[PDB]
Amino acid sequence: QALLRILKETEFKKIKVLGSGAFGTVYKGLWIPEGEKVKIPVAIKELREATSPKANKEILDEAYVMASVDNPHVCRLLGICLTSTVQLITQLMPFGCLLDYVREHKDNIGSQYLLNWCVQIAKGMNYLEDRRLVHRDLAARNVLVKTPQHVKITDFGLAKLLGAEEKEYHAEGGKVPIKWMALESILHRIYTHQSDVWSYGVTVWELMTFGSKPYDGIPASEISSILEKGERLPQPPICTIDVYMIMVKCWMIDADSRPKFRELIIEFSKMARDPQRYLVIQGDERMHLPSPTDSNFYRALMDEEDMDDVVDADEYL
Ligand SMILES: CS(=O)(=O)CCNC(=O)C1=Cc2c(ncnc2Nc2ccc(Oc3cccc(C(F)(F)F)c3)c(Cl)c2)NCC1
Repeated sequence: QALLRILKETEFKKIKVLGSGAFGTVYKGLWIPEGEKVKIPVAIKELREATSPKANKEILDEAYVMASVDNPHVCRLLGICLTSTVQLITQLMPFGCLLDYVREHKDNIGSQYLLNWCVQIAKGMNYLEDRRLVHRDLAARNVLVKTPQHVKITDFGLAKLLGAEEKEYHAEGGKVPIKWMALESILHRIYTHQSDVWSYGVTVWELMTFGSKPYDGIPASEISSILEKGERLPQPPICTIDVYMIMVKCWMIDADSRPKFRELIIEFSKMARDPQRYLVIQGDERMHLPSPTDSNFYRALMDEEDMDDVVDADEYL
């Protein structure tokens, strides 16, 4: 009945690889709670190791905060398994990430959906700020689709868990998502809720460009000098200046001057009330989102025979 379940290796199975990232590698899997008689679809993240790793109790302590979160727009940790590696277990979101979703469905996404996503992301980030948990890796890749009209943030607090605020991580070959990072994070490893704001601006940009790569082609080693010269991501073609100004504010050098998440919830909520005033999308009025389960991503994950007879984590808990 633990908030953070300590799962035995025998309790869960990695079924297929999803992909790798800076902080680790994710798998589709099944969780079979020990005494019970159900199979629950889970994502399983196995982390990158360190030469001088943290003690288990310290890892458990940070993971507890990740399991403690209770908000509609934030994913929560269901379990953890410590061995020679750290493995994190969470409810599988089979519609996939919002980044893949905008890239796939560009021609059917209207202004209402895009603005509603921005609100939802800002609400989840405001909830993390209430929990005093800096995300440190907000990006469109770390926003997951529950339904086309409901998205959730994941992967918060991992950069802290892995020691990316200290020099040792970086000296030992560790990498961080530079093209999403506030300038003060790049230069001095400062991470606050206001550095998350910057990464929020980048996320919104990714959304409004239907999943373009920020500073595409520009080497990561050149990013700090580019930012220092005042250069920023360009206005997305669909955005009025009112919307781009918000993104621009999120990337001010003075972190204290950037909008707050509580402010962004209000501003994007006002825009979502009159979406066609703020985003200019051809055919906006006549745009229909495909049935969520008819998406390629969902079928690709769930139709496998290994996924025999399963119960959604929401229905089980
Ligand atoms: C570009 S790619 O190909 O590399 C993308 C690779 N990933 C994918 O395709 C997908 C992954 C995917 C998913 N459902 C559910 N979680 C997922 N990932 C994921 C992400 C992070 C995780 O660790 C946490 C770390 C800290 C907090 C939390 C917590 F939970 F508290 F928020 C979780 C864990 Cl365990 C899983 N569904 C499919 C989409």
